[PDB]
Amino acid sequence: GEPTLRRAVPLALALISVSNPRLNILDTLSKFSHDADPEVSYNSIFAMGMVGSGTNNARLAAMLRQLAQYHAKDPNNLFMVRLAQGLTHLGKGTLTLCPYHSDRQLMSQVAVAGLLTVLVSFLDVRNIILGKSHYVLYGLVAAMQPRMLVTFDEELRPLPVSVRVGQAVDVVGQAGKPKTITGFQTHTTPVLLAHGERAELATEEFLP
Amino acid sequence: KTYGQSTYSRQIKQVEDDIQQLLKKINELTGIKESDTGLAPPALWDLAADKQTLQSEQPLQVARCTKIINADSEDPKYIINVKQFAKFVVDLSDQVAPTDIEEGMRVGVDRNKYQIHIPLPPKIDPTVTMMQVEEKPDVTYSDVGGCKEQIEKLREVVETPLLHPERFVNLGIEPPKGVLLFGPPGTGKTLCARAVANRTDACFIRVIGSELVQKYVGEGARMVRELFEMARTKKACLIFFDEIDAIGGARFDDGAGGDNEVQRTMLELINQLDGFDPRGNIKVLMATNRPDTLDPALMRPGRLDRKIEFSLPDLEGRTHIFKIHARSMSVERDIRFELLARLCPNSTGAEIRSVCTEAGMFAIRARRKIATEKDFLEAVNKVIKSYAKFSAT
Amino acid sequence: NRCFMCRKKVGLTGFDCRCGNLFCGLHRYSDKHNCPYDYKAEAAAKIRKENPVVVAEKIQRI
Ligand SMILES: Nc1ncnc2c1ncn2[C@@H]1O[C@H](COP(=O)(O)OP(=O)(O)OP(=O)(O)O)[C@@H](O)[C@H]1O
Ligand SMILES: [Mg+2]
Repeated sequence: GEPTLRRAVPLALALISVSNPRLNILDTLSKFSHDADPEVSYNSIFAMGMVGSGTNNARLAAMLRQLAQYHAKDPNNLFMVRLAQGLTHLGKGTLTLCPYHSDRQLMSQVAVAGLLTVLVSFLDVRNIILGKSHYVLYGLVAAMQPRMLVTFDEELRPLPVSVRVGQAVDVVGQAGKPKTITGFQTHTTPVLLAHGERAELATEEFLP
Repeated sequence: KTYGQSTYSRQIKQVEDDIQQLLKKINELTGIKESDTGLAPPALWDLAADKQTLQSEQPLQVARCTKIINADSEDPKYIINVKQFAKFVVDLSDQVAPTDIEEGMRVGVDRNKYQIHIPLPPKIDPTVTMMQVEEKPDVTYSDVGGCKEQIEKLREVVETPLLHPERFVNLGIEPPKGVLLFGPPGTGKTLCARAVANRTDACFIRVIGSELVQKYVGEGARMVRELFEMARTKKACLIFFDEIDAIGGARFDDGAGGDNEVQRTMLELINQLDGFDPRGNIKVLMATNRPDTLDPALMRPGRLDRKIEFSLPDLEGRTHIFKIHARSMSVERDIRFELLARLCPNSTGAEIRSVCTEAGMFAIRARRKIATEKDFLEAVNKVIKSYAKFSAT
Repeated sequence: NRCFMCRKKVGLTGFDCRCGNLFCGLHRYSDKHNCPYDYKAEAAAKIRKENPVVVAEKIQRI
């Protein structure tokens, strides 16, 4: 979720255009709540629930509006079916996610046949975050430093991997979509050095 | 004329360019209504121009803003002025709770019946809104190598009590909220400021020392009021001053007709700094080049507690700054910098960066990819002689 | 009006120590009357109330 589509979609969503089988734009209501779990979009979903209380009848949408309202804020984390891992490669995410969106054409496939898929259609979400130590005892809390996704491909040799160096954590935190955090102090990230949320932390004093 | 630097040189260039222009020609071909004196493009407000603007029309009235004075007993019975219109005894609408309507508050009230509708955020003027940085530059502590004692002393003050308010309780002490930096220019104070602001984790507030002197009396103080107000509001916020010499350096009175207004303002910074109900959770970082001509009232501890200075690197600070300003650049694998710093007995980190960037200018003018190591040799030579027979030196 | 560490009558030049007792100018100091109060604990408690536990922006909401 970003402001571009996050605003452009409700430009066709708040205006439902209910002359159609309006539960298509209401279907899009649901999976427009598909963004990075929690966000300031509760203003949007909440307001569209207020205007959607009477209008956009609850006879067919009362499950839908709060359905999308609650999807972001389910355990407050754990959305990974993006067919992306590490930085950009692939990984299932389609057998389980896709049949929902194919199952969402318009109507009474939300009535009888739909309730089997629509609830537990996609469940291939692999947690969320990477703040973890896993030094064999698993006691470490090594100093991390959350930032923005690494935007760098080739500029020079002394080139900064991320920009949002402000935040600094040590333990279980927030992965987020554009994040490629590294850390510092060289407490020794020798295991993989390519991220992945269960690093082993082979410890060593490499001239700190 | 020219040559093909990389194989299909124009073959990617014009191919990119003509489709870039075709992006425009698509837009003007389809028809785009541009330059309608401050509106939005119709592609996105056509499906927003509907009654889901009347939802902003009728549900939300004009909501004229006003200011609260006081309340009464057993009931709101609020006394309010508008701004210059008139003062009324009005009451809140039923949409509000009679708790967060405390006095001195900017509140939105109906235009028709004059009933309070909304509590508002208080007023804050742009002149100080703009000095709040609202952003953290990327300045890592490692970039300020060569001042290990200083960065440690500052670390003990602006960092350790905040991120670890545990030791000071387990021993029962209070941190020295007042830090002053000084020393020769071009040395690592600004850098320290930006780096501390990097990991500030706090409402860091810049202050430019000359911004306070003004044309009218007391208005600069009125700034200071809003400063310590936004400070006390924003819990755990930092303040930086810079070249505070303009404020209150002396109390020149032999012929008492010189500078007085910024003396009064300096007094306001005195009171609102310490005295009568201290501030709480605030930290003050200053820095000047001539910390010698200042009013001793600021020199009193409690306000200006620590006096950290940045010196001139003897031989090795210049080496490490060669490692700082020479690292973020392209050079051959044949580096060596002790030979360099042994050649510059007296030079600052700023001059170090001047030699590092001046190193690139040779290959830059000599049509080269990178600053070769030997080219960096030539750079230090021209800066050894340049700094040897320098204009001012 | 009198002190407790030496019974020397004073009047208006007496003192009101935290321990509820009046002293003369010689005995006003807590080390001249063995004050039985935990100044250190009221320590660890005032600094804890005035010290704002800063929070690095992390693990906020949902
Ligand atoms: N030890 C150092 N390491 C890296 N860079 C340095 C060092 N010393 C000086 N510099 C460079 O020289 C410049 C001058 O440093 P700085 O701005 O901290 O001095 P200043 O005291 O703020 O200047 P002035 O006294 O003129 O206000 C900086 O921009 C910095 O990049
Ligand atoms: Mg400076």
